[PDB]
Amino acid sequence: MRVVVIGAGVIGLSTALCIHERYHSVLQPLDVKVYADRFTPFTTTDVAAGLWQPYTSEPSNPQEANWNQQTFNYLLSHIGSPNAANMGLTPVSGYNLFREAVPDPYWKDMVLGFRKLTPRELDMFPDYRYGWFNTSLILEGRKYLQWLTERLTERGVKFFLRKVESFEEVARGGADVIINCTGVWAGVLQPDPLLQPGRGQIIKVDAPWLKNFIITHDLERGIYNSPYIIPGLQAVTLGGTFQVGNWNEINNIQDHNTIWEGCCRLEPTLKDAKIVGEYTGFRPVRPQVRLEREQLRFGSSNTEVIHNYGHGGYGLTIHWGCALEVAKLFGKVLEERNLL
Amino acid sequence: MRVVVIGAGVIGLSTALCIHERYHSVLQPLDVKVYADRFTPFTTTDVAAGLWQPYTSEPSNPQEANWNQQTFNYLLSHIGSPNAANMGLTPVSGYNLFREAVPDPYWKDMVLGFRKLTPRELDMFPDYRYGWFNTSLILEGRKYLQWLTERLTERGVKFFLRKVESFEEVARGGADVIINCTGVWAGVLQPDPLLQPGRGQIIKVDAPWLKNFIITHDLERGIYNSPYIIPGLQAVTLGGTFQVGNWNEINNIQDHNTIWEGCCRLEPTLKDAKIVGEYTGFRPVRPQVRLEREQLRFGSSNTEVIHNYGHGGYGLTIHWGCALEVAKLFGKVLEERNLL
Ligand SMILES: Cc1cc2nc3c(=O)[nH]c(=O)nc-3n(C[C@@H](O)[C@H](O)[C@@H](O)COP(=O)(O)OP(=O)(O)OC[C@H]3O[C@@H](n4cnc5c(N)ncnc54)[C@H](O)[C@@H]3O)c2cc1C
Ligand SMILES: Cc1cc2nc3c(=O)[nH]c(=O)nc-3n(C[C@@H](O)[C@H](O)[C@@H](O)COP(=O)(O)OP(=O)(O)OC[C@H]3O[C@@H](n4cnc5c(N)ncnc54)[C@H](O)[C@@H]3O)c2cc1C
Ligand SMILES: Nc1ccccc1C(=O)O
Ligand SMILES: Nc1ccccc1C(=O)O
Repeated sequence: MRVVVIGAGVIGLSTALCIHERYHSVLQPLDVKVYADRFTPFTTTDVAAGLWQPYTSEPSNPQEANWNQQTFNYLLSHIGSPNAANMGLTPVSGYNLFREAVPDPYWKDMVLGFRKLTPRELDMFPDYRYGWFNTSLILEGRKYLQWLTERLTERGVKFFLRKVESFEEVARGGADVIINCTGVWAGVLQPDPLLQPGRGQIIKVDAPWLKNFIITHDLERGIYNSPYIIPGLQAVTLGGTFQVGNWNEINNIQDHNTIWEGCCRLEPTLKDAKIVGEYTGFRPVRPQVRLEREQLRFGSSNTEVIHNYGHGGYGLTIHWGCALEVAKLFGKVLEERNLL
Repeated sequence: MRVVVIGAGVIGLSTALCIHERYHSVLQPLDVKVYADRFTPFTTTDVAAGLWQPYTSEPSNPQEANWNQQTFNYLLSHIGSPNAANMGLTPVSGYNLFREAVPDPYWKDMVLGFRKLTPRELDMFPDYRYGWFNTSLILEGRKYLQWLTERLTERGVKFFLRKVESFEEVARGGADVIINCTGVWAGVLQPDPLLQPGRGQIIKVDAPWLKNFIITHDLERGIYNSPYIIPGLQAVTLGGTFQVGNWNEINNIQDHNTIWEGCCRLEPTLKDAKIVGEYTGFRPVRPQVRLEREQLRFGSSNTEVIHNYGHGGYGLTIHWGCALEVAKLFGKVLEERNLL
């Protein structure tokens, strides 16, 4: 079987791994190749704050809730083991701050020990009068991608640096099944007017004393268009922009001041922090995650394509649920071919 | 008035500043000198793990409960301000794990968001079936000491490296009021059978990925004779020895092994951690905190002596409530001798 994954971000590699584990023993040659024009440090995943937290609003597709759940559990199960940190995994507690009372998120029972903030805790955040506290996990994009790559590589997965112009060429290449995990750039392979970029900029700072994550929410400006501080494995992410439709790939000084200025007010001690880097990435926004099979004929070429992209700003959070769903779909592909 | 404070640890310096802040505006010449033979990096306070957490056991002297409270509130008020991290302060959340069910601590309502761990949270710690989770504060001893010193220095307080062989010499030295904050060595200046050292050894390792504190409790071996992981500002403290009656100042190999092994079992990721330093210190173990006024005549001298020592393993945790008490006792002196 020749499977070609197009994409080397969290979604692409998780899907590749999940498949190899799942069918390597039943399928004779399970040729798995990864095609991508951007690898590790250059993918959107590397710009991710690295926190597990779905949107505060219910998913359009309920199945996405299950996928989020499955991902937390999968990751939680790696906590009590060495190498957990090596794969970019670590527990972290934090605050979700609001200027007004809001309803509980559907994911309240998924995270560890969720509760509302007491007035004495809210005294530490004088600009907010409502909030939640909870424990969750940090899944550092880059570290995780390096890990996956290590696991994929030793699994016999070959990686190829190349921009696919069309599924057709991959199909002509001999790919029996193509897993499309191209993120925000999916519309290029196939027009998808529902897929649009959610430009986000972040500042990575060196402020080790910061132990808890702090996410402020502005219901007026929309999700993530508010300052947040997310401590990672060894640097803190300062952020605050979510601009849908914007394709500007360059760091905007406009945003730099909003983020920095917004974060230092939240955390005055940030004044002593040292800036390590400024990044911009496009969250693959879509009303629903596109995860489905699609047949392509080409006359005696009938290639199978399984899509899995458009995970907006919850790609690290839902990654395993989607990967498992793709493996399940890949299973049907084999059953159609009587491959078991 | 000439006040001589003996001791440069958290207790000494805290008392010095509190007295100075309070009376420097009303006392005519307020001469405050701090005598000490061991300064900052070499005091027990620098070896301290840096967590604010009283004993799980009820307080002997009911008043210590209140001092612990006063201190937490004093520290908490620095949270929302810059320099909080410069004085060694930073919020931290963590677990207190038990092998058996235990009543809540008297301080359950002093810390932020106290609650018991859930079975699913306990699945992260297979060796224990009970525990609490709560948010407390980190007060890096060394940093706090440097901070206090700077404040005291710009306040006009003078520091002298000297070993006070007795109170008398100091009294004869022209000391109207002597604040005795000699910690575990107070027995030398005045025999105290109730004061015994609770030697403790710790290992400071570099493991930035650890954001939460984990403290294990084994009732059979007594307080702090069980593995604990306390993340500091920019290093983690591993520990677990509370040896009363032990006067050994050098690092024990067996103790190194008790800490390292036990901590790696609790937290497996500790394997990638680079050991930064190994230290031993003596908690001033005493059934009660000695904090009282004592009159030493010496024939015509009649020097006031206020003791403030025997804070066991909660010196950082109680420091402020005590300094405020000393400052109160000091006020009385002023009124008696009619200086105010
Ligand atoms: C500021 C910011 C913060 C965020 N923080 C979080 C967070 O803390 N939590 C969370 O869950 N989510 C977060 N995200 C969301 C985000 O990380 C996404 O969900 C993203 O990681 C989804 O992964 P992906 O594999 O779909 O995309 P990507 O990482 O972008 O990978 C896409 C891959 O496809 C390849 N590719 C594309 N087109 C082609 C082509 N034509 N030919 C060959 N190769 C191609 C690319 O090279 C790349 O390898 C954040 C995003 C941003 C930008
Ligand atoms: C491993 C360990 C972990 C601990 N962790 C915590 C923790 O996380 N939380 C917490 O609340 N506390 C902790 N402690 C408790 C501990 O730090 C004490 O409570 C301590 O700081 C009390 O402070 P002190 O000022 O009395 O003594 P010290 O800080 O030791 O200072 C005593 C001072 O007296 C001086 N002195 C003594 N005799 C003379 C003399 N005759 N002449 C001149 N000067 C003299 C000494 O030189 C020194 O300057 C821990 C202790 C240890 C060892
Ligand atoms: N997905 C996230 C989770 C937490 C904080 C920020 C983000 C973000 O989209 O930038
Ligand atoms: N007082 C403490 C608080 C937390 C961890 C250790 C200690 C200790 O005394 O060693």
